[PDB]
Amino acid sequence: QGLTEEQRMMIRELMDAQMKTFDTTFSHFKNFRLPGSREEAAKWSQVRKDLCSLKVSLQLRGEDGSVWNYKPPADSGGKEIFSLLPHMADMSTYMFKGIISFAKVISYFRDLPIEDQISLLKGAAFELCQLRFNTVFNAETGTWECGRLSYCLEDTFQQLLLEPMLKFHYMLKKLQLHEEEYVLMQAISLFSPDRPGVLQHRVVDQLQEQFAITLKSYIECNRPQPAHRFLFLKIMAMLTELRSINAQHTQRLLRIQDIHPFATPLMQELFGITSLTERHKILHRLLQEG
Ligand SMILES: CCOP(=O)(OCC)C(=Cc1cc(C(C)(C)C)c(O)c(C(C)(C)C)c1)P(=O)(OCC)OCC
Repeated sequence: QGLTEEQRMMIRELMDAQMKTFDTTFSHFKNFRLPGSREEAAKWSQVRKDLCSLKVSLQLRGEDGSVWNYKPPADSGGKEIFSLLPHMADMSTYMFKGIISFAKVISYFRDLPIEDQISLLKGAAFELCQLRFNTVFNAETGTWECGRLSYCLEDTFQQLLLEPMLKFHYMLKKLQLHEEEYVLMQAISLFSPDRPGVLQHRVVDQLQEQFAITLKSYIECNRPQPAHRFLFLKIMAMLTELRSINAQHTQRLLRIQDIHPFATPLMQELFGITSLTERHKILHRLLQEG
């Protein structure tokens, strides 16, 4: 090990939260939906760009051994480019509920004021959701293996690595991180002091730095040097790149939502779709429960 006692216990708590709130087999993801003027033309034309490189087919395995596969329609210029968004809204909403439950287990997060707990969740939800997706992603077949469900990227590796979120998943997977390293990335992402609407900048910054040092010292003392000499800094680089991709994808959601509303109420709150506690009643209730 080689970490202080505060540090070994800090990981213990994160790992615990991860264990209690991450459904790696997706056993409990049920009841989800499946497919069955000049100003506005530029809006639709930008949504096509927003959606075209994020297309997956869907595989769904049945208890009996049957397989249902779904290939999405090719872009014919109409509403058909939205066929998977209701299913994704349910998958992402299921994921965020787990992220919220993740944060509340953590003493340092729980000790923060409700309004700051909200702001931290609004800024980190996509990021922590995508870090969790990374651990079920298979880079050899381009597939997120989510228990009975599978999402495969449709062939069209050099054109894929153009979309920043897809390059991220490949780069991150290549690093071969430990469970403990993934969960530490989550904390560092969660306790970001310069999220919109955070009040206790000083406190959150102190907590983040405390988590980064634990990740830095975890790597020093659990990896053969100087092979992984810069793994910590690589991870920090990808956290920063992940903060940027979050913003881009949040703006994508809003453009799509503008012309084809589909976001769940929890998503509406998380991403600013229309008092910080009074404008986020679902989050507040989700945070005030046990
Ligand atoms: C705020 C961001 O929205 P969002 O959370 O939820 C939308 C319903 C988000 C969800 C998402 C993104 C990806 C990419 C980007 C890695 C391809 C996925 O592979 C997956 C699955 C479920 C297939 C694992 C889900 P979006 O980035 O990608 C849609 C595939 O949606 C933004 C428009």
